[PDB]
Amino acid sequence: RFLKVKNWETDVVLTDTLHLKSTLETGCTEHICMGSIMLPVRTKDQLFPLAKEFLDQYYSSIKRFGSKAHMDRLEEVNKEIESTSTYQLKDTELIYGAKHAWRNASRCVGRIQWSKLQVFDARDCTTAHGMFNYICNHVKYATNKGNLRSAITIFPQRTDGKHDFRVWNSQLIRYAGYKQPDGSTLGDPANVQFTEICIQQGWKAPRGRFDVLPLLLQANGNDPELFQIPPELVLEVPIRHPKFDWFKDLGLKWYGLPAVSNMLLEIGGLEFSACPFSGWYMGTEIGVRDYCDNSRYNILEEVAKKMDLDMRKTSSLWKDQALVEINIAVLYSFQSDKVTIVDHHSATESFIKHMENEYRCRGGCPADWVWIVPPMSGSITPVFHQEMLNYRLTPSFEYQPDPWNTHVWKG
Amino acid sequence: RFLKVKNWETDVVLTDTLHLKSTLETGCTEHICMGSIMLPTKDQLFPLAKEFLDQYYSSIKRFGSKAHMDRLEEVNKEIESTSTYQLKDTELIYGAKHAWRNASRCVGRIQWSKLQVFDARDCTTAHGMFNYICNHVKYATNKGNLRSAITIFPQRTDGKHDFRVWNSQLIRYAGYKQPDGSTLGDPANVQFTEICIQQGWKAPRGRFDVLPLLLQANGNDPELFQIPPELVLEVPIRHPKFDWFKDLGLKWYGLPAVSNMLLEIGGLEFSACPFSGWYMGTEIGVRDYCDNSRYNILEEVAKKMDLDMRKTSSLWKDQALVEINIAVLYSFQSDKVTIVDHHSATESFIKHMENEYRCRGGCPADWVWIVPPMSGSITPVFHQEMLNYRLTPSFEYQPDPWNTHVW
Ligand code: HEM
Ligand code: HEM
Ligand SMILES: Nc1cccc(C[C@H]2CNC[C@H]2OCCNCCc2cccc(F)c2)n1
Ligand SMILES: Nc1cccc(C[C@H]2CNC[C@H]2OCCNCCc2cccc(F)c2)n1
Ligand SMILES: C[C@H](O)[C@H](O)[C@H]1CNc2nc(N)[nH]c(=O)c2N1
Ligand SMILES: C[C@H](O)[C@H](O)[C@H]1CNc2nc(N)[nH]c(=O)c2N1
Ligand SMILES: [Zn+2]
Repeated sequence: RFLKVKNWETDVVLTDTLHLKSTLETGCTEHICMGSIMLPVRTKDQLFPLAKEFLDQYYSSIKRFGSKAHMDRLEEVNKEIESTSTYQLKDTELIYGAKHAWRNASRCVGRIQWSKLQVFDARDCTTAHGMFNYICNHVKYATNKGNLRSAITIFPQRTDGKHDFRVWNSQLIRYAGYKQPDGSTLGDPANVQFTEICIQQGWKAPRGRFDVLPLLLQANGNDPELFQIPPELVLEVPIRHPKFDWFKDLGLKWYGLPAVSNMLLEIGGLEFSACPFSGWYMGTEIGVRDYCDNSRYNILEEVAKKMDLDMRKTSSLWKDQALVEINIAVLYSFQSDKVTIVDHHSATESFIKHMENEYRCRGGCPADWVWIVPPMSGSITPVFHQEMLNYRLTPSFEYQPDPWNTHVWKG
Repeated sequence: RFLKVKNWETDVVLTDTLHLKSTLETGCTEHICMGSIMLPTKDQLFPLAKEFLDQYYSSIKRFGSKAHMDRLEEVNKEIESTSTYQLKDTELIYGAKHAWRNASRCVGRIQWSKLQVFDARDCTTAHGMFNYICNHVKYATNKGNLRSAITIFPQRTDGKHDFRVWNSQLIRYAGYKQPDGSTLGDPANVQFTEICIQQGWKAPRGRFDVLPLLLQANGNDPELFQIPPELVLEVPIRHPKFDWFKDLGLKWYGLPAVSNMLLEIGGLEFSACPFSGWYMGTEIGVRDYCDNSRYNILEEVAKKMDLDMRKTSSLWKDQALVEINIAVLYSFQSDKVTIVDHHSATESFIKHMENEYRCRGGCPADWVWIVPPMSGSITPVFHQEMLNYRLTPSFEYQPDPWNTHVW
């Protein structure tokens, strides 16, 4: 079977066969599309097929399908599963696996980069202090004094689900949020609940607008422990504008390293619940979402005030005007400080080239349009005009519940 | 079976049950989402008729009344005898309002119950269609104080006697290829513009020539007509800050009037049902003006603003985009032609969703189309989960007539 996608701007038509290898469900049916819904302990029984499918994929990728090495590995994994109820990946399979989870991540516009990922194997880690050390090394490596390098650190896999490794932070580097008695918020309102947990755990909060949060780290199902990332490891960029000299006086900054730490990595049926990964920013993530969402820093008004835009009617488009200015500021600031960043034009244009190459070499590229299209200037990026097919391939990154919701506290 | 949608900005959770009434297919499966694909007998008719009549009689609080059971038997006799049936005027109006109400891709649905329905089922010729259409254009335009309207031509019978408007919209601009390799006017309309030429239209060959109507009655060959220019309200585009903007020579028309869709009510098919509302500014400023395959004006505008066009990261495209859209809204407002900005329209749609959830149990919505083509996340719809499903009565796409028509 063959499915076609059309770019309505170029008339380029692509043919997808890769979707045939998808088994996991989308949330949609013949009667309902759930394409805009954000969120739509394995037996031995279910494990061996998952391992077999993965190893078949791995051995095919290295051009050794059906080889003696391939067959011996299947047998070895089979034996290990029946005897121990799980199995261990070879370093080569882990690296392949992690890269492919990124390749398969339908919500990621940056996947042109997928084959360049530094994988840190942290499966020998046993304690929270051990995790802290691994994470510091990742942050220093990935940061590279502003010449950002993509990286992932992989902690031990789930065993019985009672001994999970988890990074409780949603990202390795994020700013604290504090709810004031008067109902206003200081700092990042997205991080209020998490900030509150850190405080309870014993963090001494500076109570400012951009306090880098401590790491809250859980090894082997134990209660999580707090650690402060050395400040010299946390690269930050003060935000200024190339023409507007008052922009610096907004007192804005952001961190250079975007590093997702709350997702679950699935490889061959194995579950890695702590697998922090990092790339580099696309400008709109900060300038559009972090700064201008109503439920985030919410700076549109203050910026438009300072620009002296007509604010009495939405139809002056003051908000759109201030939006572009803030996003120019973000890109200018990062580039001036030599911290890697990509603008949404460049990133989407690269994504289209990647997607086309993937169709040609792989038979497809699963992509979630709702997430791929940037949150400003949608239709002046080429992805807006690109039909996309969204389906789930493994290896994969998945959401998992917040750990404060599920953790059994030991004391 | 009961489905929740969350707004991530407000935490408001709504519960959808209306989807369970849905019947037609989405294009998606459990294995694949097709959310971003643009185009994903007497025996058949009686169930469709019944489903419709049932919802009509329920809507007037007469479900299962003697009047309800009388109508179902009368329609059933009519289908049994004629293989089709005729809608009462009340049914037709209800059907048309509900097709709009059900249009998952339309952000302007807060207005759905204020629709003027022009019954043109007595029409027989292209001159007659032309008359109905001029009357629709003049009524809807209302000297710039636009009113929503639909004109409904006779329903499909055996399918070789279709009424069709060949135009995609009642009012559009011509497109011309030259030796240049370039396109003058609207590249979207090149093929149609050429069909007009081959059928006899003498073209001014300019950038903004209002196209003629090409009208097909009763499956006959279509005929050309020029809409009286005094009936076509157009707006010159100027900027409230940039005096040079006027010299780009830009204008647009005031009346958005889709004329190529098919209205289905109670299984009956209305292949010619032009309808019109009023513009959201982005349709013109972002899409018509800035799509690479449309007027594609970003380069010329950026140049007049003297921006640094050497690198994408200066956001010269994005700056110019905003200015073009400011000009569109300013021009329509100044000339007193109804228009809505994307902020106002999307705020209205959120309120409409809330009304629909509370009063109807849901609102089918296609997020990919509802979120505006600029500044997505600063509009509330970006943060609103939506469920997309097909309800009837409906507006549907149909084949372009030129590919289908037997000459
Ligand atoms: C190299 C530069 C990269 C860029 C510019 C980039 C860009 C993005 C953006 C803009 C998003 C959507 C974020 C949001 O709106 O919340 C995203 C999502 C995502 N990316 Fe990337 N990415 C990069 C590298 C990576 C890497 C290294 C990985 C993992 C190895 C990754 C995996 C993912 C995943 C799993 C998502 C989904 C996150 C979610 O659903 O919350 N990306 N990417
Ligand atoms: C009153 C003001 C209205 C506004 C502001 C409005 C807004 C819009 C917009 C922005 C679109 C997307 C157009 C595109 O991107 O191609 C759309 C699509 C649509 N609207 Fe409306 N609308 C209005 C009135 C109407 C009326 C009166 C009807 C029918 C009675 C209608 C039915 C539809 C349908 C069926 C579509 C999908 C068209 C397609 O798929 O090409 N709308 N609407
Ligand atoms: N440029 C890069 C590189 C790597 C990773 C990234 C994503 C990061 C950065 N900027 C946002 C964050 O992405 C992680 C947060 N994404 C939303 C998670 C979420 C919330 C609610 C519901 C739901 F389904 C999902 N960007
Ligand atoms: N404001 C209003 C009021 C009523 C109606 C409208 C839509 C009109 C105006 N502005 C665009 C036009 O909409 C009709 C064209 N829509 C896209 C048609 C299309 C083409 C290719 C593939 C595909 F799937 C669909 N706006
Ligand atoms: C409701 C809707 O699906 C939700 O707001 C999505 C839309 N698209 C997105 N796209 C990206 N990249 N990131 C997001 O957080 C979202 N949010
Ligand atoms: C491929 C993609 O579905 C296509 O470009 C869509 C996206 N969203 C849209 N949204 C609206 N309102 N109108 C459109 O024409 C489109 N085009
Ligand atoms: Zn879907």
